[PDB]
Amino acid sequence: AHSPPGHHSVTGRPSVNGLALAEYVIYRGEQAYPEYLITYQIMRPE
Amino acid sequence: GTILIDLSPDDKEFQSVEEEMQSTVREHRDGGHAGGIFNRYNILKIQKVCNKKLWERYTHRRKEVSEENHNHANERMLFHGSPFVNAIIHKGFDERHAYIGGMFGAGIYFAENSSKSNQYVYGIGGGTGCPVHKDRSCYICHRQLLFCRVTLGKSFLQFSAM
Ligand SMILES: COc1ccc(C2(CNC(=O)c3ccc(NC(=O)c4ccc(C)o4)cc3)CCOCC2)cc1
Ligand SMILES: [Zn+2]
Repeated sequence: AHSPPGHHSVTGRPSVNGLALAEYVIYRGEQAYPEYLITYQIMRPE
Repeated sequence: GTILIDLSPDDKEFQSVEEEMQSTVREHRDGGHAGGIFNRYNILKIQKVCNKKLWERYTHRRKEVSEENHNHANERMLFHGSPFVNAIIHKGFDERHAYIGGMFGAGIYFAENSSKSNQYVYGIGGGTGCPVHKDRSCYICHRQLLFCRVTLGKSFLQFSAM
């Protein structure tokens, strides 16, 4: 798997759900830097 | 090579990272099945990840991409959630391990919605949920996401049926 020719990544943009934000894919490890490690719990709603 | 530097809750950087986490939660169409049911997180720790070599590898590539795209790296900050997080902080991201085809094919996935990344921390579809309780909506067990600097360059626009 590789970027479509002449692109460096893919943007996966929801066309139906208006509230959903984008996802993205890259094909080369060097194109990302893991800058923050966040440790968390999800919280039960009240 | 990787060191993790704990940030303190009153560090501005801790605060802006948390706000990005918290503010990009949305509802999901599975009603919580994969990632669980919640509207916000309890942030327990934020660590800066420092690896000189992974940083140099990143910026070197960022510069190549930029030159191919009218001096525009198209650099974003995006969430990544998966069971590979512990390996990734040590080895960096590695596309050879990112071979499963998703909505957008094989590759390394990132999300603008923290809550989307949260769906994958325990595997595809949430896997079997947490190691301890096998509960995809576990409110006890600690989760980890990465907030990553990602070079998009010229990004192929794929409209999704989602
Ligand atoms: C097993 O848990 C998974 C969770 C999410 C995924 C999907 C996304 N996978 C990825 O984003 C991804 C998978 C693996 C990696 N691995 C690495 O970068 C890596 C480096 C070193 C090692 C051991 O792995 C990096 C990213 C596959 C496509 O469907 C959507 C999500 C795939 C597997
Ligand atoms: Zn648990």
